[PDB]
Amino acid sequence: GTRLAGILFLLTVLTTVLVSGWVVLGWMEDAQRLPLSKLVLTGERHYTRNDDIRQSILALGEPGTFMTQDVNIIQTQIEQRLQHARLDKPGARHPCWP
Amino acid sequence: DFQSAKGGLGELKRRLLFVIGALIVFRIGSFIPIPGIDAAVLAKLLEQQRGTIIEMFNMFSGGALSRASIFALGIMPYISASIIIQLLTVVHPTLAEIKKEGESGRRKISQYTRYGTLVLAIFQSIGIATGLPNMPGMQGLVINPGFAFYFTAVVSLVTGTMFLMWLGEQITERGIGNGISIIIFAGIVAGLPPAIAHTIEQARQGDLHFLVLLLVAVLVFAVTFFVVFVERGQRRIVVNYAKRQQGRRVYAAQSTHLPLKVNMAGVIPAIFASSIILFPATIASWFGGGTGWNWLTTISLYLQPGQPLYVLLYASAIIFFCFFYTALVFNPRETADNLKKSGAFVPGIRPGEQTAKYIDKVMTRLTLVGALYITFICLIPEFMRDAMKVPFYFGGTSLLIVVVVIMDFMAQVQTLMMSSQYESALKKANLKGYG
Amino acid sequence: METIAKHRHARSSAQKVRLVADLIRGKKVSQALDILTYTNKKAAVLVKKVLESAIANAEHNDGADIDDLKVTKIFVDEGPSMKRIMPRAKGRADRILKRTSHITVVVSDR
Amino acid sequence: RGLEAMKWVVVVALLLVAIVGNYLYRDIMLPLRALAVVILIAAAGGVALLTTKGKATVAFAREARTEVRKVIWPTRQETLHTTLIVAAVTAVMSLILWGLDGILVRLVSFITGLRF
Amino acid sequence: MIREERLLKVLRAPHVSEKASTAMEKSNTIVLKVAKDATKAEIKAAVQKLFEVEVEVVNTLVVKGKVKRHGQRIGRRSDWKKAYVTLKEGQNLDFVGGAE
Amino acid sequence: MKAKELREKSVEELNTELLNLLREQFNLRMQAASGQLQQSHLLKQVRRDVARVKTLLNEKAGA
RNA sequence: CGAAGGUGUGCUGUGAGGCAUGCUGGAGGUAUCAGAAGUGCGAAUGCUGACAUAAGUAACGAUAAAGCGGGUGAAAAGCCC
Ligand SMILES: CCCCCC/C=C/CCCCCCCCCC(=O)O[C@@H](COC(=O)CCCCCCCCCCCCCCC)COP(=O)(O)OC[C@H](O)CO
Ligand SMILES: CCCCCC/C=C/CCCCCCCCCC(=O)O[C@H](COC(=O)CCCCCCCCCCCCCCC)COP(=O)(O)OC[C@H](O)CO
Ligand SMILES: CCCCCC/C=C\CCCCCCCCCC(=O)O[C@@H](COC(=O)CCCCCCCCCCCCCCC)COP(=O)(O)OC[C@H](O)CO
Ligand SMILES: CCCCCC/C=C\CCCCCCCCCC(=O)O[C@H](COC(=O)CCCCCCCCCCCCCCC)COP(=O)(O)OC[C@H](O)CO
Ligand SMILES: CCCCCCCCCCCCCCCCCC(=O)O[C@@H](COC(=O)CCCCCCCCCCCCCCC)COP(=O)(O)OCCN
Ligand SMILES: CCCCCCCCCCCCCCCCCC(=O)O[C@@H](COC(=O)CCCCCCCCCCCCCCC)COP(=O)(O)OCCN
Ligand SMILES: CCCCCCCCCCCCCCCCCC(=O)O[C@@H](COC(=O)CCCCCCCCCCCCCCC)COP(=O)(O)OCCN
Ligand SMILES: CCCCCCCCCCCCCCCCCC(=O)O[C@@H](COC(=O)CCCCCCCCCCCCCCC)COP(=O)(O)OCCN
Ligand SMILES: CCCCCCCCCCCCCCCCCC(=O)O[C@@H](COC(=O)CCCCCCCCCCCCCCC)COP(=O)(O)OCCN
Ligand SMILES: CCCCCCCCCCCCCCCCCC(=O)O[C@@H](COC(=O)CCCCCCCCCCCCCCC)COP(=O)(O)OCCN
Ligand SMILES: CCCCCCCCCCCCCCCCCC(=O)O[C@@H](COC(=O)CCCCCCCCCCCCCCC)COP(=O)(O)OCCN
Ligand SMILES: CCCCCCCCCCCCCCCCCC(=O)O[C@H](COC(=O)CCCCCCCCCCCCCCC)COP(=O)(O)OCCN
Repeated sequence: GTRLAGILFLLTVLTTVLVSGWVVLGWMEDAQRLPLSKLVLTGERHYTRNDDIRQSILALGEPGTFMTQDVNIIQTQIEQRLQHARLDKPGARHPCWP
Repeated sequence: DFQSAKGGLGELKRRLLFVIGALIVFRIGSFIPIPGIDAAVLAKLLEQQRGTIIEMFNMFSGGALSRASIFALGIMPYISASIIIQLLTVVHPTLAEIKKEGESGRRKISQYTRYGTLVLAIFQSIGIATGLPNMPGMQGLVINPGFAFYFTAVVSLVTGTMFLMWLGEQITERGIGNGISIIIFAGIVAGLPPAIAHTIEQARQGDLHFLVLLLVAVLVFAVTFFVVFVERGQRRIVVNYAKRQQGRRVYAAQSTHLPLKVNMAGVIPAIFASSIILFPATIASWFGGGTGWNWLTTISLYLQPGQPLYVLLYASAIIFFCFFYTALVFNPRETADNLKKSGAFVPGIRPGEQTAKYIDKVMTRLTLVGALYITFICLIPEFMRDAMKVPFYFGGTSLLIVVVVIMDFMAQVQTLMMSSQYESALKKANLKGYG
Repeated sequence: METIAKHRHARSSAQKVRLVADLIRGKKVSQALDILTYTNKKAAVLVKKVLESAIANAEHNDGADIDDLKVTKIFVDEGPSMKRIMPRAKGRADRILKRTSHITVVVSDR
Repeated sequence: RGLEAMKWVVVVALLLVAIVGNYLYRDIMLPLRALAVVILIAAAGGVALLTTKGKATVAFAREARTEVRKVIWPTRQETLHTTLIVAAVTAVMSLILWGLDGILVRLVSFITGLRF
Repeated sequence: MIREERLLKVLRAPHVSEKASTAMEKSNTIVLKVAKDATKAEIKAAVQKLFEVEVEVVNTLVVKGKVKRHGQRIGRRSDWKKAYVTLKEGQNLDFVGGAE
Repeated sequence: MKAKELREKSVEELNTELLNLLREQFNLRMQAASGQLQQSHLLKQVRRDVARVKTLLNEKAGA
């Protein structure tokens, strides 16, 4: 079947896939072993937040290709004819009757 | 555009229903917690700006098991919808529900392809929704007519998406691609970042508001210039017209023959650039050892483990992928040969084979218009003006997506306002086959 | 009326077309024109096209009724005689006329 | 004429003056262990191209000029200007959207995530 | 010199299209419309001095034109000559041949 | 036309017409005849310009 | 606000003809009196063009017979296979 179609799936998948694979690891890593509660203050926030934590990465377009073409020149059935005059009358007759 | 041709009787009283009942489509995604409410059209946490921090990678929009990003779940549902519309029409006269039935067949295949794509939409929510109630996202309470959790978590997330999906394959009577993508544009734009439009820090360029708004208007502009073909045949010059008379005198002038011609090169993807730059810098750095991304905040450049090496490799590949692939098995140009027997007399007829090694090398060497389209719209948030560590100084997937509907408005109206098509000059020519 | 159709300037023996004009005159449409499509001569299937065109003009465009349409008058008038030669014999040639007709159908109301 | 060659003119002006200046920029003229060998490398590459001039290496022009030059030619032929006027009604719309949105998303968030 | 510019005025159009003129450039030879010069020697020396093409046997053939059978007076297309110039080196990819 | 002819000089003009004909018209007329650079206005010029130079030579031995 | 011409009609003069008028026609035409003509046609085995007549008649060009099945096409005894 079409191979272009196969690529189309591959590209879309690939761009998303690299982000997702990376993302699960991605956090900021480090395996810190917890200073525990020895008073101090805990927790953090940011100003606003970018939604709740669920995967959204999004894509796609079209089957592609564009075309333009020209059309002109059609349709004639037309005549044109000629003729000319003539003359001819041969001999080969002897008119006597015996 | 939005159209109606919905199943059951009438189609002009389905138009009446359509606008009113679009309120109902918005309502059930937003509210009613029985088939879920989260993550399809409804944000559960107010306002906008990054929620993952402490990485260069997190500037792009990052993540941390699944990701902090605005709604439109997974990646699987919408992407496969247009692909299997294309795939079944071209490859399969057998085990397909159309053989291509015209405009009627465009809407027909979309219905069936929705079922074929529903299975794909399942898959991601299996992983997401077992992790989800142990972190943000948990609704307010789901009553649950079920008594399970195994299918129950999966179902709630999918259904919200499904409502939007159904209507989206209904509008596809006039059946072109870049349809799916528009529905998908809306969700990401609506949530992502105008609260401060470009984060300020009292620096060279980040010091004023509404900077981002200016940038978007050029990005559409490129896509609308894109549809222009490339043209130029042998073509000669126009010298003659002719009149109707019963004796003739002169006919023929301009004639256009297609070997195929450039159909545009960069076509199809709509978020492509942003992810390419991102991956090989990251994987070397800190899924390995090393460091290197975008850094600094000045016009000292940086931007050195990404940008133009992203282009060469990927760019070249994708554009040739268009030309080459299809050419081997099932291609526009097949179309040209049929449609131009009526061409005959002057530009050539039977020869050896029409075109040869000429068309081959042509599409190959080219590559330049593939560079132009791909680089110009994406370079804009990649460099911007500096190298700052606030958003839009590498990555720009947000501004790639939006452009698609914007283009539509002038193009689509011209086709709509008449029962259009073109051509009429033949009836199938009589065959003289010899030699 | 405005529902008519006619033909002009085509080669054909005009006398033979004349015979089948009379045959179907005043006998309405598609109930005596079915004769033509099942009988001798190519003159039959030549006037048939002129008939079903007048009918199609009393249907589409002007009018809308073809069961209230009768082929009132149908005839055919002598067309051009397009001069040509046959080299007859003995260096003497004699003119062949290429007979032509102007088929005239005039449908009106039934 | 200009269809049989292009690149040569712009090379010469830069070559005569630029090379010396390139070392200086951003306050370096000093050995960090030596440097100044940078002048030799800059000169050396220009030599190579110049002495191989006939159809000169990199892209070349024996037969390879016809390849690139005539897939460039039809593509840039078409009129940019005609498109441009039509386009600029879609452009102005786009701008509006990307400031608009924030209010609507915030509104729906409040009245969800709470159910009795 | 060996010849003037008016003995290098000998080409006004090639032939590079359709049967036995695309086929007989790919498979063999090269073919071009050679005005109406009526020489073979100066056409060999044309592709020496201009271009840099090397040739084998140069073949000359008169083309008597072809009918335009709708009259007015005489009609018909004008005379010209076709020549199979024949490559021995060059291997040109159309609209290349040499020029320094 | 006017000033063109008048500023011509024997030694000069001789070598200028060689350029005109060959590799400014030679290329042009071949390209144009195959539709690969067919621009009709360029054909009209060059042709009716190279002519001029030769005129002066047989008239008065250049300007 | 309808000429000449064409085509119907009425009237009138011994006649050659004239006048009026409807219609068609879409522009020019001309009282009166005098002068001057390539000045009036049915025939010349007249001349030229057109269209008849015989007649839907003779003939359809070799007595080296063709038949069938698919194909194309609006239609195949004749073409292609
Ligand atoms: C979003 C939409 C998708 C986009 C991406 C993919 C696009 C692909 C491009 C085009 C579509 C191609 C459709 C091909 C359909 C037919 C497949 C086929 O033919 O599969 C065969 C192999 O099956 C088997 O491996 C059965 C066991 C299979 C095990 C799993 C491996 C599957 C491999 C699939 C390869 C697909 C790509 C290549 C397609 C040519 C069937 O068995 P056979 O005995 O060989 O049949 C012989 C005769 O044909 C029928 O008697
Ligand atoms: C021919 C095509 C060229 C394309 C690229 C052109 C890039 C132009 C650069 C900048 C735009 C103009 C800037 C105007 C002056 C601004 C102030 C200034 O001069 O800034 C400097 C810019 O240096 C810098 O670009 C240092 C880095 C300069 C690198 C230049 C590299 C050129 C490479 C060309 C390679 C061949 C390309 C051939 C293409 C055909 C220093 O950087 P700042 O961050 O300010 O550091 C802070 C200051 O020390 C104190 O304030
Ligand atoms: C040309 C050779 C053949 C012909 C001449 C032969 C001459 C005789 C041969 C040899 C001479 C004896 C051996 C000399 C060895 C010199 C080694 C040397 O001195 O190498 C220096 C770097 O040279 C550098 O070209 C550093 C380069 C940095 C990257 C440059 C990237 C390209 C820039 C553009 C180049 C030109 C492009 C345009 C060309 C037309 C070492 O740099 P340091 O001072 O340590 O500072 C480095 C750090 O900043 C601090 O550690
Ligand atoms: C001393 C050395 C100094 C070096 C630095 C110099 C810097 C300034 C110089 C140059 C900058 C560009 C100025 C000219 C812009 C012209 C745009 C234009 O006019 O573009 C036209 C096309 O439209 C198009 O691109 C439509 C789009 C045109 C506008 C694009 C505007 C983009 C602006 C981006 C700005 C970003 C700033 C940072 C934001 C954070 C050009 O058409 P033509 O080729 O004429 O037509 C050809 C004919 O059809 C066929 O023959
Ligand atoms: C998630 C994405 C899934 C889809 C990926 C793309 C799918 C492309 C579609 C089809 C690929 C080929 C299927 C088998 C074809 C068998 C028949 C055939 O023609 O085989 C040819 C050999 O196969 C090919 O040529 C296939 C070429 C394209 C392959 C593209 C890669 C597919 C796999 C990609 C996996 C991911 C790679 C990731 C890398 C980082 C024969 O060689 P030939 O064409 O030269 O003809 C010889 C006789 N004259
Ligand atoms: C019945 C047939 C139909 C249903 C089939 C369902 C099952 C198969 C379907 C899909 C495969 C899903 C992925 C399986 C491999 C990866 C997950 C894994 O290895 O999980 C283990 C490891 O899990 C982890 O380390 C957490 C992260 C898991 C996801 C990792 C995704 C990596 C994606 C890489 C993409 C690379 C792309 C490269 C090209 C750009 C679980 O360990 P555990 O048993 O101790 O459970 C711990 C639970 N917290
Ligand atoms: C968007 C505006 C608001 C719309 C409101 C709709 C109200 C009902 C009106 C119309 C019915 C739905 C029309 C669209 C159907 C699209 C899918 C389709 O074509 O379905 C089948 C055809 O459907 C029809 O012809 C129309 C529906 C048949 C009759 C249904 C009767 C029961 C209706 C119950 C409505 C309950 C509403 C309750 C609201 C609270 C064919 O299926 P297939 O061949 O593609 O695939 C086979 C299955 N995999
Ligand atoms: C981007 C964000 C993250 C996304 C998600 C990332 C991926 C998910 C993360 C982590 C989870 C990874 C899961 C990996 C696959 C786990 C598969 C599993 O659990 O398999 C077990 C599943 O076990 C079962 O389900 C038990 C069997 C149930 C059978 C039910 C049907 C029986 C019907 C029989 C009918 C009669 C016979 C019919 C014969 C045809 C069996 O494993 P094992 O014991 O063989 O392995 C031992 C060595 N480690
Ligand atoms: C063959 C490597 C290909 C790398 C391609 C991406 C390059 C991006 C460019 C710049 C950003 C990354 C800079 C990395 C600097 C590395 C500095 C270094 O050598 O770090 C350590 C070594 O780092 C590495 O070896 C790099 C990481 C290796 C694992 C990941 C390999 C990814 C290969 C990707 C191939 C596909 C690329 C596709 C590009 C289109 C030093 O060793 P160590 O002290 O950690 O002790 C040894 C290890 N325990
Ligand atoms: C997109 C597809 C293609 C992917 C693969 C592309 C590969 C391109 C190859 C080379 C370009 C490398 C660009 C990245 C350079 C990263 C430099 C960097 O990260 O520098 C940091 C140090 O990183 C390292 O040491 C590891 C990475 C080194 C990469 C190679 C740098 C070469 C620089 C010139 C060396 C000249 C040696 C002269 C010897 C006398 C600086 O650390 P800092 O704390 O001072 O600054 C803040 C954090 N950036
Ligand atoms: C991008 C690859 C695409 C491949 C596509 C498939 C294969 C097709 C086959 C061949 C095409 C190969 C790509 C050609 C792209 C176009 C190149 C081009 O047009 O170059 C022009 C310009 O060429 C140049 O400017 C060449 C310059 C070479 C010297 C560079 C000096 C500066 C170096 C800076 C430092 C770099 C240091 C890197 C290492 C640290 C040619 O000029 P022209 O019109 O006059 O043509 C006749 C040339 N004799
Ligand atoms: C089985 C009885 C309970 C559920 C009845 C259906 C409720 C439909 C309402 C809303 C859909 C969203 C909530 C679904 C909750 C989870 C249901 C579930 O997981 O059912 C499973 C059984 O599901 C199946 O057997 C079928 C699964 C595939 C089809 C699911 C279709 C759901 C929607 C049907 C709508 C029909 C009417 C539409 C027009 C008004 C497991 O059974 P259980 O919940 O009773 O737990 C006991 C075992 N641990």
